[PDB]
Amino acid sequence: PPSDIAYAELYVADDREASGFLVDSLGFVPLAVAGPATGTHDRRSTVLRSGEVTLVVTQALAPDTPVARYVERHGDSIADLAFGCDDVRSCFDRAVLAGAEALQAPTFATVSGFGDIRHTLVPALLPPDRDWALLPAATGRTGPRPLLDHVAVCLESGTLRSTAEFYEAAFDMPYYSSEYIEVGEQAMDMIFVRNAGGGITFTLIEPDDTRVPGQIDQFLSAHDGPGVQHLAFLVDDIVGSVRSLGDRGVAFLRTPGAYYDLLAIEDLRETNVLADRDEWGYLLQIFTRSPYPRGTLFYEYIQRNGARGFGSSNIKALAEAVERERE
Ligand SMILES: O=C(O)[C@H](O)c1ccccc1
Ligand SMILES: [Co+2]
Repeated sequence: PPSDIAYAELYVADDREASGFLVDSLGFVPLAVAGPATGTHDRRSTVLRSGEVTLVVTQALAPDTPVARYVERHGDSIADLAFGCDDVRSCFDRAVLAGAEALQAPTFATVSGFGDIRHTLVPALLPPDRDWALLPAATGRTGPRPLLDHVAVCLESGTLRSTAEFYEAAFDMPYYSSEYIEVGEQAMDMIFVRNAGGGITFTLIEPDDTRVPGQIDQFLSAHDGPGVQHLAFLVDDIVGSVRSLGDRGVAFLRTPGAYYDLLAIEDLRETNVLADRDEWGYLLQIFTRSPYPRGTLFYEYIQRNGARGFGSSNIKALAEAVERERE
């Protein structure tokens, strides 16, 4: 089965705006591009990289193409979470066996997943379905950080268990941990799934329909269905990163000073970074505001100092920061 996430592909209405924020604010570097001059007539795509995180930003160049249809439905959104496989044929078979729809058969392959996401399957390197014109930066060595810590996915009520069962069977990503999180009168249920290697961690999040609609329901109506709510990037110095990023225009969600009174500490306070711990050490986390029109996808920065999993105290204070922002 898949060892790692190869890349995430963002479908967008305006790649100037979307890639501009990822490059000029977050610091991603363009590596390669595809478009009419490389034989890809219906869209322009750009591969961006930072450390080991690869994002592909893709914009339709004609109305009523699949990309254009996707973006009209969902807004700017992740449409593809690509898996790197030691043996693609084997990954594809195991996935179809588990009930994954065959969206394109091994010509590299594409299977379905939660909501209308795609999972392109690729050798564990740029996407294999299009031909790429390289930038000079593509020919140079990349840092080991940042790396993609986990992907958070919003699911419709009553689909959490069967989504998790699918990911266990299709991709060998079994249960890792679960949390039930309450904010005000709303709540959400989540399961973290993770493969044996630890290369792939998803947060599967469903809203609790026995409580009052909240931020997960809002995500689902804005995005118009299940989708990726956030990508989290693992960094060595989240305080430093949040300082430089803040300088390049990045808006992070704020936490009240109250939280810091309870809880180095002056550094976290200043940066609105959240701290929690597991049996093996601490983790620091922060969310950015969504930079997209519908207020859906956003980014997370995480630093692990020994922590292997996730802390229920950070999850709650993150979800509180999103609600303060939502209002
Ligand atoms: O970062 C995490 O622990 C996790 O993906 C998460 C999901 C939903 C709200 C807050 C946090
Ligand atoms: Co997260």
